[PDB]
Amino acid sequence: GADGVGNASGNWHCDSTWLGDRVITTSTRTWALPTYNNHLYKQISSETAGSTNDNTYFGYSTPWGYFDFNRFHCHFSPRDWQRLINNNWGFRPKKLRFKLFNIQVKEVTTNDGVTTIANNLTSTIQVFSDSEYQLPYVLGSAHQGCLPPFPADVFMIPQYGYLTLNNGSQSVGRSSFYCLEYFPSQMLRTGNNFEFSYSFEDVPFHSSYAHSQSLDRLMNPLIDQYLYYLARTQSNPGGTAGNRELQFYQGGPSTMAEQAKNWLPGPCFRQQRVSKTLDQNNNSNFAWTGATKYHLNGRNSLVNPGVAMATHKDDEDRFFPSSGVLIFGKTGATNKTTLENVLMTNEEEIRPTNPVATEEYGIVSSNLQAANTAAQTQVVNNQGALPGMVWQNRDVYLQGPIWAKIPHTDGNFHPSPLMGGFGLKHPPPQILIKNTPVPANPPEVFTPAKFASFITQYSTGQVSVEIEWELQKENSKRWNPEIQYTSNFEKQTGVDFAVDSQGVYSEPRPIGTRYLTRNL
Amino acid sequence: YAHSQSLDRLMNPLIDQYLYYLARTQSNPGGTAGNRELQFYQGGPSTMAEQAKNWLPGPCFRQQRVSKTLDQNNNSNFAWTGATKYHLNGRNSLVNPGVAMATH
Amino acid sequence: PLMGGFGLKHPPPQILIKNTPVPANPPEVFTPAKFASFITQYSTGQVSVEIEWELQKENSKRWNPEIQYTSNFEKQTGVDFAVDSQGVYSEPRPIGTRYLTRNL
Repeated sequence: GADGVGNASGNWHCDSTWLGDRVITTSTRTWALPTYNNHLYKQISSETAGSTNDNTYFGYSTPWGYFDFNRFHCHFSPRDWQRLINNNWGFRPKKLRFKLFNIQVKEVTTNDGVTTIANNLTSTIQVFSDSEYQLPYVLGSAHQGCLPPFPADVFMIPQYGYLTLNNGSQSVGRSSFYCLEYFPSQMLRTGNNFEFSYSFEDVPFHSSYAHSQSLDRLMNPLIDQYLYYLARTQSNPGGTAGNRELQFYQGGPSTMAEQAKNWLPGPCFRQQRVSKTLDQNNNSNFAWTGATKYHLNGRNSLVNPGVAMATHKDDEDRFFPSSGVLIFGKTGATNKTTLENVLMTNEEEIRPTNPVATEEYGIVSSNLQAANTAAQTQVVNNQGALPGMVWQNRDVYLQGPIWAKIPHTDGNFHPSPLMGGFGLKHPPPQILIKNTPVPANPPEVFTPAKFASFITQYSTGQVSVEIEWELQKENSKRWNPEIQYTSNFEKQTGVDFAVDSQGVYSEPRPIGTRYLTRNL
Repeated sequence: YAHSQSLDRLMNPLIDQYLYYLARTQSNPGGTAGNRELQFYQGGPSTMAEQAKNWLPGPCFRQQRVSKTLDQNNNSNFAWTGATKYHLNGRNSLVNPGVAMATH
Repeated sequence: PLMGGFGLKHPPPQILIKNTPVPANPPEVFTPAKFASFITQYSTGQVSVEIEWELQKENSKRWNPEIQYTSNFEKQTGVDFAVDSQGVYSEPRPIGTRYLTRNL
């Protein structure tokens, strides 16, 4: 930064600019940063609370905080989100610009029950972004602490901490320890400000479209194929006795199912089906026991949300995959709630290309039939990738994560975040912030020991983030109208996506991007 | 290089997710009778296993486990019989070493 | 405007002003909830506004005198459009613009 105490270090700019094929969404917020761990790096482990072999962990908690803006509703208003999803077949991020400014560091003293807060003008904060991706990257794990959806809210910066390898609650030899004061970081007083600019690597557009066709129906309904299939292994029964014969027909309008096809549905990893009407569910706890989960190094980790698959079948609304959806809270919901409080997203738009998450991929022959032996088949619950598969990624939601970091590995298959958004090798850097320690008066005779005695203080200020988004226009020749995301129209006690009488902003429903349709 | 983290642990241990998962399909038993209910929690420091994740472990093609202490192995010859092997044109070819997977 | 004055398609813009929130000390362990706890504060200052007005002169050939807006002339306990003993400014009457006359 440049000037001194009585000069503001940056303006409030929160806006959205729709120009041509791009949109630039700027958002500004006010934040508050406490002092974490009394300026201490501490190791954390599951030893303190026994938990279970699956939940064991080992790691470190740091005094540093961090800035999270990895949810769309940070950058989008409900109206701006509506322009996007109604008018466009896809979008991707292009550029990023981050700013801290108008920094204030308060000192707080407690005497005789009365708490006093005063400006400390000479105290600093430390801020650095990790550009080289050297620290553990905890973004993209869909935690709390992101900038709020509503510009008028004030949010508290979350604490930074990370996990590493472990054996039980202990640490193995490969466990890493990172000191974050071992990086260069800019130190800022009230006149100083912080900024950096970032540029997204090239990624495919998100698909904001739903298919208007299905794989199995891509044919011409009027015309008959020139390819035979095997219709019958017996002669047409007259009610007397079946006689062995091989009969071949041509796929045609009459029978589409038997007709030949070039393509196959996407892969599935199956999951249990749960009903929203309680009396239709089994009486037992199958949530963890009957769960679909993957086994890694003796740990069973639930598969959530998992491979993208349609949530329910054509006519069945009430069923949902046990682990196979994203679930959001309604406003004023605790960390433990019932079905009425949650907001539950479903992918019904991927039914054309994708299996239903709660049902089989297909069925496959298990044996070699003969004259005495009868044909047997087995059900395919899980299927990996086969040549000729097509699928869709999970949808992105106004409340959902924007990106996640692709791990650094020898290989990956079609990397995309299974929660949603844009897989990135070099995602937006983590921004880390801390209150610099201010010692309380030292003893006046030299002792080597650690101080532990500090002035309790916190800092506040504003942060603005600006992302440039690229749009993919809708080319469709469809005659009839599209589906659109609309407002309620009929009267109601309060406006959706607006504050109530008490001042509490709320988002009544999740909103996905897939409305406009295109051919498959 | 060896990784210093695991896929399942990539999260932030200090902070709680905004995503619910389905914790229980019955009401918390008092020792009387279970009652049907759906209960959703948030993945957090307490339960990492149930917490939502972006990624999955690599593919596997499974294989039999043999112990270096002879008395812990079964008494039989399972080396070829209990082997993991692929079938190509009527030939059974042992899968060696196979898809990369942690040994133990 | 049926109350009076100048109808404007693009009137003078609304100027909007607010005190930026200053949070009170946060709890030191992370909670997502809205703060609601702020430092009570207010701001003061000066504002100046300058308008340029255009005038239309009186061309009349009328022989006799016009009506004019005049002061009281006779003595009274206090001056009109001036403060009283207690310091309270007051406007004793409304004053319109229509005095000078012209032909119809």
